[PDB]
Amino acid sequence: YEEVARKLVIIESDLERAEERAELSEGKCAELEEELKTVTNNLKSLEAQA
Amino acid sequence: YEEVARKLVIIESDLERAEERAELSEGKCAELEEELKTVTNNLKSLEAQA
Amino acid sequence: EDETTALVCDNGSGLVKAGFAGDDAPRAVFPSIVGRPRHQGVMVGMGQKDSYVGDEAQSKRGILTLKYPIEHGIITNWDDMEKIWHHTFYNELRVAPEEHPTLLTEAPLNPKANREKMTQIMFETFNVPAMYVAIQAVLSLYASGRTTGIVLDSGDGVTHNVPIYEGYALPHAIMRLDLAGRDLTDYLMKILTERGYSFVTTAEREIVRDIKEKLCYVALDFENEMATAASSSSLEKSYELPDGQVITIGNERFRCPETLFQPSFIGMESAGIHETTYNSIMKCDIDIRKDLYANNVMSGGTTMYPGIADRMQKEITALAPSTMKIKIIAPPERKYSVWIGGSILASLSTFQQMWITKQEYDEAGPSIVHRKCF
Amino acid sequence: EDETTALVCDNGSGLVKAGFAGDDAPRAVFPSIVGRPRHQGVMVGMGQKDSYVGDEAQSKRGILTLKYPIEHGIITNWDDMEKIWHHTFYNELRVAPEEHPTLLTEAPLNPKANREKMTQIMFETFNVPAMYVAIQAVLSLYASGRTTGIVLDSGDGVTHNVPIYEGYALPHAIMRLDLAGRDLTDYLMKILTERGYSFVTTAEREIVRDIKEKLCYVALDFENEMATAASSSSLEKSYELPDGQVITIGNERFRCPETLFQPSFIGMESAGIHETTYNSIMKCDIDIRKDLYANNVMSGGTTMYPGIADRMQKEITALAPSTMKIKIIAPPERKYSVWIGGSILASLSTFQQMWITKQEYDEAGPSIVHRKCF
Amino acid sequence: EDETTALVCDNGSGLVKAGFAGDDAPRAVFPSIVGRPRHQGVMVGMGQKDSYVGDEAQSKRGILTLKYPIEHGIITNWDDMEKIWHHTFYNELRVAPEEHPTLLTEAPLNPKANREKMTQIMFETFNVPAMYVAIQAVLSLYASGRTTGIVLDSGDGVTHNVPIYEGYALPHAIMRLDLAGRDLTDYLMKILTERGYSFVTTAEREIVRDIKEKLCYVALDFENEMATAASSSSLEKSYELPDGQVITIGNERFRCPETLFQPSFIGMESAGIHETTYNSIMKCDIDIRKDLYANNVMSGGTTMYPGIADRMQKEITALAPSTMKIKIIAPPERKYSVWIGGSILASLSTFQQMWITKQEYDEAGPSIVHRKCF
Repeated sequence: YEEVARKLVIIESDLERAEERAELSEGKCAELEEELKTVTNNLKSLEAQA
Repeated sequence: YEEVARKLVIIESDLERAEERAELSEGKCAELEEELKTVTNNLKSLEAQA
Repeated sequence: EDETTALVCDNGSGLVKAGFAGDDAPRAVFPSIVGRPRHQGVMVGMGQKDSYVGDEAQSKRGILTLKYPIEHGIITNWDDMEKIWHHTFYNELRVAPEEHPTLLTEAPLNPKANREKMTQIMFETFNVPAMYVAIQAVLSLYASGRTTGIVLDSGDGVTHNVPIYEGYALPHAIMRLDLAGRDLTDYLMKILTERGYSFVTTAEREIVRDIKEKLCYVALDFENEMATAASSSSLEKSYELPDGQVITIGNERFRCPETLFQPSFIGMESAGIHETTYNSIMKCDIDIRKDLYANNVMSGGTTMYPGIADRMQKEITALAPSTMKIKIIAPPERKYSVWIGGSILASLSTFQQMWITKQEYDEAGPSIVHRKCF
Repeated sequence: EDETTALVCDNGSGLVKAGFAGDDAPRAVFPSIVGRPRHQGVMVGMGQKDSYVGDEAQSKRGILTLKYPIEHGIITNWDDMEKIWHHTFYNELRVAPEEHPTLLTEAPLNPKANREKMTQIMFETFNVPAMYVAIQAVLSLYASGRTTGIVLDSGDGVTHNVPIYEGYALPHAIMRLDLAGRDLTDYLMKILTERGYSFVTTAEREIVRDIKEKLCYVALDFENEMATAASSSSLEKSYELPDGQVITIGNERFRCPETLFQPSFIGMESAGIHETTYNSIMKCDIDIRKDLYANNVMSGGTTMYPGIADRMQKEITALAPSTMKIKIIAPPERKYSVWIGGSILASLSTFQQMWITKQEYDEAGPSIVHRKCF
Repeated sequence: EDETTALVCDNGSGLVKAGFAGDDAPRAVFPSIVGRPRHQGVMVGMGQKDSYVGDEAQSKRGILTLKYPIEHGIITNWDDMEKIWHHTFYNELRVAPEEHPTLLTEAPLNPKANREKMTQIMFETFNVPAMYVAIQAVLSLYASGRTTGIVLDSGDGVTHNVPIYEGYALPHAIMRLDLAGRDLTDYLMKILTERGYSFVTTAEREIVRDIKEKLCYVALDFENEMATAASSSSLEKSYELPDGQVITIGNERFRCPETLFQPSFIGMESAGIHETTYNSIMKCDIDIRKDLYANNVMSGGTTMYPGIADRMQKEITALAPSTMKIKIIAPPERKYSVWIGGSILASLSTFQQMWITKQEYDEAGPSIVHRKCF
């Protein structure tokens, strides 16, 4: 139980960090998506301007 | 042991998913870095053109 | 020793940030709360301890009624503030204030009585060689390393806005807006009730403060995010209470910081924080406005929410001339920017002559605060 | 017939008040209780009857365990509420709900799910042409015939406070306080135990509810009346139980309603009802406060105690500026004020277009409650 | 001598536990019974002795009718209680109460008259320098050496529940539940009758008390153990009566303690002991609940049954959030925990100023119990 539950905790601690990486990377994905949309909206405003 | 072994499989599967979400959110953030650099370079091209 | 170090304390409401001047980060940061045993205790060999101060009160929360001694940048209760400063110096920093000059921060457009009574306590409670009271927004500007900007200061106490140009300062263009972290907390516990979660007491009022410190975010468009709240997926988050109860918060999450941009939700007419920034910039001279638009500095604890900077950028750019580019500079670490600005100020060599001395106070009295300092 | 009449039901906790709109008093008023045979019956040709509803449960009390289906303005159990409404319409009023539009009252700051599920049952249980859900405090204000006031609503469910000015309403200034008739009953059976009388079960919990409905009163000063409890003469009252046991209650009598003004007795930090009224009035704009002080309206069943109005007047006058005169208008008949306010509303000609129609629900779903109505 | 020692007596119903303060175990523990010769004696040179007290009454049981003088934590008969205390001091401990301060335990939510009359007897019957009356549950908490917990106190008198946090105490969250060892005994002699064994009188009522003190246990699941009662093997136990009659008890054995978790068997609505613990913890503030779940303390004589701790753990864990871990700390020696808590309290140096003095009683009367002590 401790070997498997400790694997559950290790895998879960890696999971929390992988999930944290999913949240940090999703944070960046959303930030880059906001920047992408800001830059793409600027691109479209600048296509219209160009 | 069986509760934590099946939940170890859920937590390994949720590590694979947390990691998959790390990879998917990182992969998508990196795709967005490329999309962002593409629209930033297109914006810089259109801004330079404008 | 040379220079004697110096001490710096930020007391906006909610948090004491304190440490040595000449360091990049404060040693001690803790909640500005005085929590009193409301329930009569029945054992022998307890405490007794009339009241608990600091994060001691956070640990022993359920017994206590908690009183914030500062509301809206105003000290409500002076003995409670003295107890908080007694806790900073003796419990954390372990300093004799007689051995250090002490910098205090204080908020703009604030009653004279707070500055004058604050100095009266610093000289006649903790005997101290010298002190200074300084404006919160200018300290954050120093911390950001810029000579020019419009500083949007919002703590848990009140929101303030000070435009600065090349140093200087514009007294008429300084704006103070009664919104805060605390008013967002009172709005938030009100908007949880429609979901069935009822938080009625001071102890779990700080639990919704903790929720709002991480779960809450600002919409890059409010209506668009409220529309996508129909298909609830990512907008819900599970939160764990210390009870072991689970809370699940959807659209309710992002419409709490939305109150900064829509004070009609709180029921106040007073304009949103982006229009207050326009109100400050419009009161400034025509010439300087170009860099004030491009050098907006966010400071304080209630500018920490994810996406505030982007929302302010979109709204100020939408209202302003698109003739000029509106850069907002909002650092991470912006929470501690006032304390860092106080660290840099007391480390400045010239500033060591602009201290209010104990001697100058003893001759000329407590009223000299306004006469010497801004 | 013209206008079709209309139906009005008040369900705060504790009592269904129901009748026709267009009349000065409800036809049917009964306790909102679902009482279940806990003891297995052994005869032949009983009932069986799975459960008893209304004052039928009051008559057959000792067998039954009684469950209030509404707690704190929240319906705990939906089938039990449906059974109560089934009892109102068929047992008392003898109406087909298909032939009448139905007004329901509901409490402020209440979970969305209660309003939305309440409408879902009204359309998809008792087929009905139209309905409305309305706030309790505004209905009492209408019943009192005043356009302005701060309505202190306290039922057996929860206490609520809604300031109103010239119609309108202030959402930020609405306060809800978790105290009730029911919490005073739980306090009361706890304070009888020190005298030796122990009421442990739901059946005699309604016996202390009946005691408190007449014997209890509010002190015009608590300490003065508690001091004169040393010489017991008029403060004791003999009460007869249905058992034939006699109960003799002294100072214990008036310190039960004292809990409204001292929630430290119940162990809650949440301020007394006079400070909650100050908390509501202080959140209002400066200009209107003058008439809100002078136009306080008491409503609900747990404002019925003798001397509440005088105690609230003395405390609010003591806290407030004595610059302005604090009139409290607390009518006798204040118990039924919400139902009378619902009678007058459904009798209003203009209101007959603001009904939630069955058709509009069938197209746009149960979520439209909040969209159309307050 | 220094400190004078002190005396400690626990009188919940059923047992006097008494001895010196400053010792780990009481010297004298005996049944709280006054047994009277019901049958007129015909010899010469008997006794006569109007009544027998203590384990003398246990030895001479068959002649006597036995009267417990305490029922439900309430003294029914005062002369009988005085006789029991007269027996403790003179028959066992051999002390003059004039030479010792005396601690009494007493139960929560108990009539004022018991505390006030108990003090009146201690001063005006056994002349004594000082005394104290203390709550049973807090003493067991002290004995367990913990500062925090929810104490489940169940004696032969009544069941009580007191949550404590860091010392302190929560008056609203204190629960008292009318179940006991004695009510389990009355249930038990009722459930023996279906097997043909009929115990009709007080003397053999204490024989089923002795049966229940060892044979009875609590099921880790009731239905599972009642199902395996079809194949009777280990669930039957032979018991020897003092008559020489043999009793053989099967499923009847474990369903007697099951009544604590199912008071529908006794016919009372009042919730089982695990739901009463939830009722106490739910009335507490949100913040502290985490350690109250993990620091449940069992005390008293009717928590002695094998498997109670495991059953409470499974039920409280099943009802509660599984987010937090529910540790129950139930020591062996838990029977004497109240007396040990009284030993430690009177040995505390600070506590030696919180005694009710004889002098303070002589000036201010018997009513001062509630004024000074909890």
